Amino acid sequence: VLVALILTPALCATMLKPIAKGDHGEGKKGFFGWFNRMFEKSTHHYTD
Amino acid sequence: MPNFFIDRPIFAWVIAIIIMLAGGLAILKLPVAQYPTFAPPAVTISASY
Amino acid sequence: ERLSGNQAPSLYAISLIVVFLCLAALYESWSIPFSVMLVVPLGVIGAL
Amino acid sequence: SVGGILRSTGRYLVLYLIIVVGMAYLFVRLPSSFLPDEDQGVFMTMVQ
Ligand SMILES: CCCCCCCCCCCCO[C@@H]1O[C@H](CO)[C@@H](O[C@H]2O[C@H](CO)[C@@H](O)[C@H](O)[C@H]2O)[C@H](O)[C@H]1O
Ligand SMILES: CCCCCCCCCCCC
Ligand SMILES: CCCCCCCCCC
Ligand SMILES: CCCCCCCCCC
Repeated sequence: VLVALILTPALCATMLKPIAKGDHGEGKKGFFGWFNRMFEKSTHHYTD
Repeated sequence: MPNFFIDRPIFAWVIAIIIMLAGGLAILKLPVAQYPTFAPPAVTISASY
Repeated sequence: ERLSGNQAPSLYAISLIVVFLCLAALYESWSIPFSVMLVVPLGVIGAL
Repeated sequence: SVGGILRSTGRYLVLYLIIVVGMAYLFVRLPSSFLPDEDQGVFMTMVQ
């Protein structure tokens, strides 16, 4: 929790890549794209 | 506290390295066993006639 | 004598490292601490 | 004085390394002990 309140935030605000609004990794090439789609589709099923 | 260390990433890294250094040194001086001393202690009285 | 001996360099090595780390946190800089740490010899020359 | 010292700069870094080498020399030459023998106003004589 101390790591998640001190180090983790500091890294997230320095060494994380900017994501464009709407991008949920559904356009990612290869397997990660399929998995991202499967999860987005499964999240919709779950919430319903 | 979170907002404090977002502006101060070096301070955040410093705390992490000191915690790791202390841990690395502790690994060298730490005893090694299968279990702790959990079994109940016993005292035997030996006599001969 | 056979038990341990010459444990000073090992502990003054981490003493240096930890002092540098604490200074880096004070100034929020990996470089500025050196400007403070370079006065160590100025006091040792007088003692010797 | 310092105002002119910060203009020269490179002269005192050569002077600094001399002090470290001078310190380094004295440290090696100076013999090492633990605790000095104190006069305690008492001593003993063995006869064998
Ligand atoms: C004593 C053992 C050895 C350790 C010495 C370290 C401590 C230094 C003691 C104080 C000496 C101060 O000496 C100071 O030097 C600087 C730099 O040369 C001089 O500065 C002079 O030369 C510089 C360039 O070299 C010019 O730009 C400047 O206009 C001129 O004034 C000062 O006029 C002088 O006051
Ligand atoms: C300005 C932040 C620099 C990030 C790099 C820090 C890496 C430190 C790793 C030390 C591990 C022992
Ligand atoms: C983790 C996704 C779980 C979604 C279940 C949806 C069930 C659909 C009706 C049988
Ligand atoms: C003791 C190990 C950590 C040393 C500090 C490294 C800082 C890198 C800044 C670019």
